[PDB]
Amino acid sequence: AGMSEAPRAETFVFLDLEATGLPSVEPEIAELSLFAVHRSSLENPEHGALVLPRVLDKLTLCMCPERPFTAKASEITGLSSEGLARCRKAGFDGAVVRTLQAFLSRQAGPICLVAHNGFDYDFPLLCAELRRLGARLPRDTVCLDTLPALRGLDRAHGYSLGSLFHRYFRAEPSSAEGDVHTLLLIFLHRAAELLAWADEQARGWAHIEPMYLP
Amino acid sequence: EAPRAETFVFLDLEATGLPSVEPEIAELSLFAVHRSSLENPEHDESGALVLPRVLDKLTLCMCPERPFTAKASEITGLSSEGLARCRKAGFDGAVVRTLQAFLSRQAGPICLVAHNGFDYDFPLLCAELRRLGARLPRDTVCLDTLPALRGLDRGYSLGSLFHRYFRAEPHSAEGDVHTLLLIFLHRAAELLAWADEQARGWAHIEPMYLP
Repeated sequence: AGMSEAPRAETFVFLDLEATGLPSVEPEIAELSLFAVHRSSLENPEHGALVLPRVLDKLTLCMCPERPFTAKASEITGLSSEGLARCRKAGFDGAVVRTLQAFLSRQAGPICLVAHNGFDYDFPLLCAELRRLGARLPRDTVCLDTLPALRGLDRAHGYSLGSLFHRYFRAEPSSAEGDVHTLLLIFLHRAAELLAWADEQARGWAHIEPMYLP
Repeated sequence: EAPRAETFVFLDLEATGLPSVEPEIAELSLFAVHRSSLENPEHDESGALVLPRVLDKLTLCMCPERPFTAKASEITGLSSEGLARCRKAGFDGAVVRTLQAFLSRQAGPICLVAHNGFDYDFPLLCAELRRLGARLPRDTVCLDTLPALRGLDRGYSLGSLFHRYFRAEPHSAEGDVHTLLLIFLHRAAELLAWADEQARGWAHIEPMYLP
């Protein structure tokens, strides 16, 4: 009875970013991974173990950031400016924006972006990078941050990808892509709850504010 | 004296049947690897081969217009019901724009690499792009690892090649590309040489069939 203003999403795009540091540094995306999943699949998880949906769109891109990585970031991401320049990856540009948009256009909309801790990091950062270029996402795309959502669902009935995974699956996880890979499994495990939360609480992408301006 | 390939784009297609039924792509996967990563395999702390850290990937699912061959649906895990249920449209402009932008992200010339590309992946890919007047960068060349390996050697499925080369495996477009890449990494210098000498230009690839 209590419908939200937020349009109901038909595709869930799980995503993760590997960046150059924390907000105070005006970090940049060095790597991004998108897993596009149709609502169907989240409503009928596959297996006797839980497995990724068979029908899945994936997009992983590497870029060379304009500014340096902090030592800790290269360390935890295995990524560095030399490595990215050696492979001739340009920085977040028009090419990247077109690939993102073409890819998103392959999804039945509206789209709900799903990132862990998205509200405080991935979303504003993605938002900053796109803003520099004036790029827009499909209208009525919405956002779900599984971190506040899962804490909410649990206070109703810690929260790093690692603990979450160990607690839900008795152990070991497996990179922007691996991180999206393990976020999806976590989601699949509380699928029914996360879907309802997204329907009732997803934030409009228009409400997301760029981490910083160019 | 033409510049050799700078990026090697490894790909695989999951389709609906053998060429005679005029198969359609249902899942396509692309791994873009810069030449320097092939020239320099990276290793595990254990010393085991690993994929290059810097890798671009694209996996797209599509619903074919015509039916799946039973065998095809079985080995691939894909079905018309499934693709339709997820609203995955057929090979269209959105697929083309996605591929072109993705490839525009790679330092060229590009060398497409597929196992059995010559008899299957290339011509099939070519047919579905042709249908839309789509084309790929004109300096794109192609490498088919089936004749290349059989060539270098003189069982050849991806599976038995993997067994023979590492011992063990992991169907899935992405899965197959992943194992093709480790396999290529295992004989990189031989295959890089083979590619520089015998890769064929994309423009001389023919559509498997017209609609």
